[PDB]
Amino acid sequence: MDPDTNLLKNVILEILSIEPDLYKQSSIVDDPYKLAMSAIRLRATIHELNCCRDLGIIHNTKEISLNMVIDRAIPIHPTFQHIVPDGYTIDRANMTIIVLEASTRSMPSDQKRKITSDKLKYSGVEDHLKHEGWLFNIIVISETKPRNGNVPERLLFELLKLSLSILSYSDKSSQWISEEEYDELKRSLTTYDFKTL
Amino acid sequence: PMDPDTNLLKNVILEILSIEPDLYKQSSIVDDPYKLAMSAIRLRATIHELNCCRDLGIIHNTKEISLNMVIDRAIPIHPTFQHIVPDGYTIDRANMTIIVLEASTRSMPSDQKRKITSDKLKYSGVEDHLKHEGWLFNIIVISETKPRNGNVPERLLFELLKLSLSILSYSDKSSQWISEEEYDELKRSLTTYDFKTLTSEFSGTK
Amino acid sequence: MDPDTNLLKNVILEILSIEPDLYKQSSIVDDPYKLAMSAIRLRATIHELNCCRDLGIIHNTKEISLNMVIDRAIPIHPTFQHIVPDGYTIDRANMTIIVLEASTRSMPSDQKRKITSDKLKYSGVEDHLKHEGWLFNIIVISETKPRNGNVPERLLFELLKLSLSILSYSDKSSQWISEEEYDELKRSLTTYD
Amino acid sequence: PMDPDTNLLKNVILEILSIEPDLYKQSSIVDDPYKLAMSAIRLRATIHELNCCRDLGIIHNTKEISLNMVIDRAIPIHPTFQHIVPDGYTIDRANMTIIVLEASTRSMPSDQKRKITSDKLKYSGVEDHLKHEGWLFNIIVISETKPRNGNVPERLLFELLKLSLSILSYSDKSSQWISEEEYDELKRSLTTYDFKTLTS
Repeated sequence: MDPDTNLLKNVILEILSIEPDLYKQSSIVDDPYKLAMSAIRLRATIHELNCCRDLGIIHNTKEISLNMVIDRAIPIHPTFQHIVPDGYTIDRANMTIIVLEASTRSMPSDQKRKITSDKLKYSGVEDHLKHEGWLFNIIVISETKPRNGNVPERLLFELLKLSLSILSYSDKSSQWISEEEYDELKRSLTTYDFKTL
Repeated sequence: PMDPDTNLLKNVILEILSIEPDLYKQSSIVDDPYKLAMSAIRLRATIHELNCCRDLGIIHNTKEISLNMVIDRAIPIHPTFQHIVPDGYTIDRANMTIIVLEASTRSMPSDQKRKITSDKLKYSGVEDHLKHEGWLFNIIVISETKPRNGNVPERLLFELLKLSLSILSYSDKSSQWISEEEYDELKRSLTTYDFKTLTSEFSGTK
Repeated sequence: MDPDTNLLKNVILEILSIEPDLYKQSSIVDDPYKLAMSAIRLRATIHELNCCRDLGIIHNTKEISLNMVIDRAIPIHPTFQHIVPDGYTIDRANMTIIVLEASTRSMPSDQKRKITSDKLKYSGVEDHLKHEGWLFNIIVISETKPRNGNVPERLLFELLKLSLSILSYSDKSSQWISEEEYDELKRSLTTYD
Repeated sequence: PMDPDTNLLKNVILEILSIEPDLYKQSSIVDDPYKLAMSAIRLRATIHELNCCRDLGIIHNTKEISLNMVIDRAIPIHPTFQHIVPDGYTIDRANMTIIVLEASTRSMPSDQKRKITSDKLKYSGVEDHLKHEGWLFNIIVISETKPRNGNVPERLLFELLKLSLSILSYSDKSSQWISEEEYDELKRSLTTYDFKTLTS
């Protein structure tokens, strides 16, 4: 297992030199399992960050809630359901609030189910902001691969490959990762579109 | 200048994770003061979640499976629900019952009420669907003034809060790491501890 | 010194996440020498715990003596030599007592000498218990490496490697560890495969 | 609930280690009441050993070398002995004499006699073997009602005992940390504590 964590550590460190904002969530620990899980979260966080850049919105790394987003646009409003969006912006000029939900899923049928589950969180919110005089655009993205942006795809591939390598090697991985998440990542690796890499 | 507080907070976190090692997989110990402060704040919340789960006899959801995945483990065929990640859950197939837990700390009772309302509102419609299938779906929502400490000494929960706030209060550059609301909530939480705890020297383990 | 001790602290936490009962003897202090000595004791304790698991007996972390063990089985008995076994069990239904002495030594010749010294502690005890119709089974284990059980060997190696690195760093170590134990640990590390 | 006891016991141990810094290597200060209570109880026994060794002019065996190792240092060749770790030792090479010390505390004289017997019995055969190799072997065995406190005020030793027992008496979670037999021995020492030496 020794070569895999050492390379994964260097992969993570190289990604941070390209996108230093990811330092807030990264880890370079020696524990191979903890390092693998942080690489998996980093993969998802890279996708979010690049979706936020492409949309010109704030990456919600401080994890403020939908209620707190709306607070910065309309101080008085009913208490909505608890939601933490991946990204948001408040356009005071245009009286518009944008929220983003971004994910990766290897198969199109899972992307559609993920998109649905994410959209369902927001029931009723647009109606309330409709009445209270604001535009509320919910953007929901679920794509086959994480958007790499400035990060070479080679590095995102190695996040996936090395983490699964670490996690497949042993029994005790099941304390760290659900069968669902492991299966989704393994499918993304086995069906990886290598044409781009 | 932040080094003494940062070195002490590392020792607090190390001691807590020695006492309750189930938390190790959800935590982290780094030398960066702001990153360490945020890990301490997350650990405070995770300790609360853990002990609420223990007190209720349910699973602490550290793998962060969603509501849809919980229901998959009870009823293979079901419509897609909203995306929710509960703090804890259990599936009692004997009693055809699912329990989900939402746990939080909020220092002021009016904030506790709004938090409880926001958390329970995530689950709109779910109970009806499960009762339609003959199942019980019990949503337990707890919001308390202080974190439940369980086996962790309360002084260490306190030090997570005081040392992280001391680090974050040195320069408002920490605003990039923590929101105004969370920072203010933690400041309010600090004022609910007694004067002796707030002012006494703490030296950690030796 | 801080790279080694920072790593050693996280090695200790990882081990505790797998075997939480080792918290009774663990340390995560900042003093590198105290931390290294604690990691050396943890190494031996892991071996004890896993030997106890393999034998199905109680790891004696409360350090009850042989006289105390026999008091629990046979209330009236002559005073025996003071011994604290690494593990024990009392099977009252079958009138059987088991005690364990577990250790590591790098050289097979030193394993045999260690086994002999641990066995010799118990002279006369089995004869007294057998005279009352009890069995008294003394299990003595001295192996090249700690039994790691559920703990990855990686972590047991790091306990040894990082502790010795800290301790070889200065003759400050002389206040913390005897030449005999340091030499034996250095043997275990230099011959570690 | 255990917080006042824990806070005070932490400071008691800190004060003791200020007085006898050598104890720092052997002791621990933590914030967990149970682990701190066991540290305090172990420290109480270690203070007794330290002062017995000092009072007799012998080495406190803090690195826990075995009897075989002690004899290895004095005599090149010898049979493997039983494993023993004395509380203290001294090798007087010029007078070809080895001294070992076993020190303990027990509340009752009858238990002191039994403990003395159990410690002496560890050493069966050793004196005779060493006589054959030209060496004198003296075994000193001490079991007293209170720990010898030396530089440490007895009030601090009393607090080690009282506060650790207060913590451990609270609940059954203590059964993970201490045997019933050791708890009873310590509680006996507290209930029959002779306060006349605390007055003086």
